[PDB]
Amino acid sequence: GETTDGVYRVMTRRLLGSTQVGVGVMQEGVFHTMWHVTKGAALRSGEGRLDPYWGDVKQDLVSYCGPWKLDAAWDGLSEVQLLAVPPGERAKNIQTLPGIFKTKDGDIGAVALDYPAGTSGSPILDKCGRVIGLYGNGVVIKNGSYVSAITQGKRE
Amino acid sequence: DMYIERAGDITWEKDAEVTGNSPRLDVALDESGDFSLVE
Ligand SMILES: NCc1cc(Cl)cc(C(=O)Nc2cccc(-c3nn[nH]n3)c2)c1
Repeated sequence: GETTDGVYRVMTRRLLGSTQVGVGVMQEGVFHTMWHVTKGAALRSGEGRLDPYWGDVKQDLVSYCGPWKLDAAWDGLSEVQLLAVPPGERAKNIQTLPGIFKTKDGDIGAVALDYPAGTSGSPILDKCGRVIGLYGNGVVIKNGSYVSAITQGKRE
Repeated sequence: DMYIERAGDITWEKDAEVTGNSPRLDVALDESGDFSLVE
């Protein structure tokens, strides 16, 4: 299968035609996506197979072929880019200044950009091109709009 | 049966379209991984 670093669409042929259920990041031989995209199922890459390695429903994250590799963090001050990969549309960078999710266990960066559900797993980057988290798990605020957490895993 | 297809490189684009606001929201995260607003 294709193991070159980069952003990938996650597709299924179970429904009508070929449907994009999400997106993920290939880095250092490991595929990273959100748990709600695959539900922890195996993935195909050409003629090859990718098996889940680590996952956690509460964090809404999953890694394939190896442990979670992404460890960059938002600096709390700078604008970032969502590399949105929407269903049936070209990958496109959107720059934004994150807001904050304030929780009882600490603060998390949040991006107030609204894309179709099939865009879940698109990476959010810092100015160095490092993935600081994945887009797609958030909340609907008092205007019908969407705000996603910047969801990042832990590198063991 | 799910499959992956490459969509691009991961790079910062100089002079990309800049949009979106920066809301500060009080939120709760449950055991099922769902975020909700705290009011
Ligand atoms: N258009 C707003 C928007 C954008 C994006 Cl990128 C994602 C969503 C969304 O629904 N995310 C989500 C989070 C957690 C569980 C699930 C889910 N569970 N099962 N099937 N999906 C789905 C919504």
